[PDB]
Formats: sequence, structure tokens, C-alpha cells
Amino acid sequence: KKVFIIDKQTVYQEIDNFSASDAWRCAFIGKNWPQEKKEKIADLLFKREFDEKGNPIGMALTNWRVNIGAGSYENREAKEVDNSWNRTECFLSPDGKYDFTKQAGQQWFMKAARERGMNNFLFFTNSAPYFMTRSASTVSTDQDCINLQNDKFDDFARFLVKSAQHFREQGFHVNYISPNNEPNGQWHANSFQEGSFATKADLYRMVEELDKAISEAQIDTKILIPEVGDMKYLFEIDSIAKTPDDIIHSMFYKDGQYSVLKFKNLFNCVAAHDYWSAYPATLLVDIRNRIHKELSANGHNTKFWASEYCILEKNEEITMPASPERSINLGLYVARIIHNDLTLANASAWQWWTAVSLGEDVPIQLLPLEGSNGLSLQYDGEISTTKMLWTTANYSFFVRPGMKRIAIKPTYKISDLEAATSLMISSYTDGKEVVTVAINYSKENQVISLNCDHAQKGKVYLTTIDKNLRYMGEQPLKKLQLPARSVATIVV
Repeated sequence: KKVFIIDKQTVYQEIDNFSASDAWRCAFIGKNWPQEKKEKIADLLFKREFDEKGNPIGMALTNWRVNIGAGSYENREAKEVDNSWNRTECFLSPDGKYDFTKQAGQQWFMKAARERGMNNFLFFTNSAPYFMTRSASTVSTDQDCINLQNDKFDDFARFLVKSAQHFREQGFHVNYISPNNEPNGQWHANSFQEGSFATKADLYRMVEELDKAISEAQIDTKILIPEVGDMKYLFEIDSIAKTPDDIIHSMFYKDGQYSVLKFKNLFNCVAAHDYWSAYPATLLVDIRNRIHKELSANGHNTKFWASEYCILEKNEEITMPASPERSINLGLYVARIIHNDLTLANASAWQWWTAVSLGEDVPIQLLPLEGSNGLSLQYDGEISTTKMLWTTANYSFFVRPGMKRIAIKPTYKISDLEAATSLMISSYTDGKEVVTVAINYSKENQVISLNCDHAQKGKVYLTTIDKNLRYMGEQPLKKLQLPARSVATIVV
């Protein structure tokens, strides 16, 4: 039996949110799906309530990422995005007129979120509007620099700011704008999707122009970068001048070549994606420790956000025919990413890629109605929750904006690396509740003692192969039973 002491006096990062993305699919669901199904998805995502038996109803996410379209849909007769799922409309047209009735399905999702008490939005782009680009398309045709014309950084910044301002004037708190996605990526090799490579010089200009545009508009919105596809780009990795690597030192130190710290409207936070660094455990823990080491020595109190992930990689832990065992394996694999982001990288936010998917790689899997194909999902389908939804919820439903991570140390020291394959646990508080989330990654049931001031009991919520964040009643803290292969949230 293991004993953990919670220390309310040792405080780490402030929590901003847990999030997911509306990209690609929500345009269809919000516009076409049956009302009751739409509403049900919205409840699983946003609604912070318990059902009749005391079980959380969903993730109750506290940010929502909206994909501002670049118009690969209007421009589709060009050499554009090659499929109907992944094309986007654009509010702005080449004549400079705005049509805010577009992106209707996604606007439905904004409205549904707000209705459920979640009014915190981030607007993100995968490309500048097709007509502003070098290739005349959201599909770029080189890796030289950003697929955006040299005199259109201001036009693009103005487009992004006007869109945010429009939605603010409709009552939506669009608090962040993310102008560039995975700028390290060789996007010109990919027509499945909108995209652009970009250099740090490109990124710096976008920050500079957005900063100016936000000040002119006087909107309460901040700029988030760089959304690198792999956390390795946060440090220097090659000898190629153009590469947007070395993000932390070059962009988020005051003497960095492309330091953005001076910009008033910068969100003081670095965003990167979890991709390709979640396995093996040695890589998982080392790279995330490095983030916190380098970032916290910048003397600026800069936050970190893990801003995109889905199951993309393949490995022995998660690559398997579909099964209830595969299902919980995926849930625990991702819960481990979450824990290490929060505790090693000290992340202030953890964000999914698309909330819904046809695969088993995010919170909600969409199943064709029987006998139907994948394209039929543009119109109607069946909602299936994954264990990833529930293991995220262990965190997201209970770890609310404004809470701070606090210390929870065992009596016997474990290494970051050893914890990753056995038992991971972290705590958070708003001064009224203390929330502890324990991952039992091992194949053995474990018993723990939770020492938390003078408290004797907590409510337990449990996700296993059999359980979707099931409420387990008030439990004695001195003897908390952690099933093998489970995530438990303990609320004091």
C-alpha cells in the first residue's frame, strides 16, 4: 500500500482549459444531423452536469477550437483539398466582401457550447484565404516559406481579427487566435487538407501584424503560436535556416532572434502538439521535462499548452484489432499523455484534435447507420463514446479553469520514467475542492492512502474497461482501491 501527501502550499501552474477541435466534421453535424443527436454530442462535449445516479455526463470541455475556413470549398475547382469532408468555406471573398452566414454547422456548435455554459473560444486557421496565397489555393506548392503573399500579412491579420470581432459582437468570447498550424510541416506534399509551412520570420510577422490589428480593433483577444506538429521543434534540431525549430529560445526568450515577448497582444504561452512523442516512455518524459526546464528559465512566466493530439502513431500498446481491451488501452495511453503534460511540461491546457472521428482515435467515434458508407456520416450516424472521452473527463470534468496544480508526493520516491508504466497521480485545487487524478497503468490493483490536510473522505469517479467515469460513492481517503488499468478521480 502506497501513501501520498497533498501539499496545498506547493503550487504549480494555473489551469486554463481542456479543449477539442470542430475541424472538418462539425460543419456537417451542426448543419445536417438530427437535432437530438447534435444535442447529445454537445452535451458529451460541454455540459458540466451529473446524470440521475451521480455520474458526470461528459468531458465538460472548457475551451473549443474553431477552424476559421480558408475557402478551399469555394475554390474547389482549383488544385485544392481533394475531398468533401476537409474543405472549408471562407467568410471573406476575393472581392473583399464578408459573408458571415457561412460555416453554419460550426456556428451551431458555438451556440450549443454557450447554451451549456461554455463561452471560451479559440479561432484557428490552416491556411490564409485561397486568394491571398502564393499558390492561389489552400494547398501550397512549395516549402520555401509561408503560402501567403508578402504584402498580405496585414490583410490576413485583419481578416482573422474582423472574424473574431464579429463573433464577439454576437456574444461569443473568442479569446485566442492561432494563425498558423504545424508550420514545420511539408504541407505542399498533402492535398487531403488545408495547410502551410512557415518560417520563424513568417511567424514573427503574423504575430506583429495580428498584434497591430487587435490593438486597432480593441478586442480582448490574444495571439497563440506556434502549433508545431512535434514538440522537438521547440528546440534546435537541424542546420536548415528556414526550419521553424528552436521555438523556445528564438521566439520566447527576450534576446531571441525572433522574440515575440514584446508584443502586447501575444498570449504569453507556447503551443505545441503531442504527436510522435507519446511513446516510448523514455521519450515521453524526457522531452516534456525539457520543455519545462527551457521554458521556465525564460524569466517571463510563459505558459505551455498542448494544443493538438489524436491517435496517429502505431505501437504494441495501442495497435490491435478492435476490442474492449484495445478500447481501455487507448483511454489509458492518452490519459498518460495528459498526466505528463500537466505534471512534467506543466501545461496550462490540454487540447484534442477533432472531437469526432470515424476511427477510434478521439473522444467520439461516429458509426455509419447500418449498411451505410462513411460519406453517409455527412448527414446522420450513430454516436459512440471511446474510453478516451472518459479518461479525458477524469481530468476535464473536475479540473476547472483557474484551479492550480499543487504538490502530491509519495512517501517513497518514484522516477518520472517508472511512474509512466505503473502509477501516475496529480492534484489541483481552487481552494474549495481538491481534485486528484490517479492512473493505474499496471496490471495489478493498487491500494493508496491520500493525505489531504485533515480530510477523511472523497468522492470517487472511475474509468476502466467496464466503466465510463462511474461515480463510486464517498470513499475513505486512507484506503482507496485503484483497479488495475484504470483512471480514478478523487474529489475532496
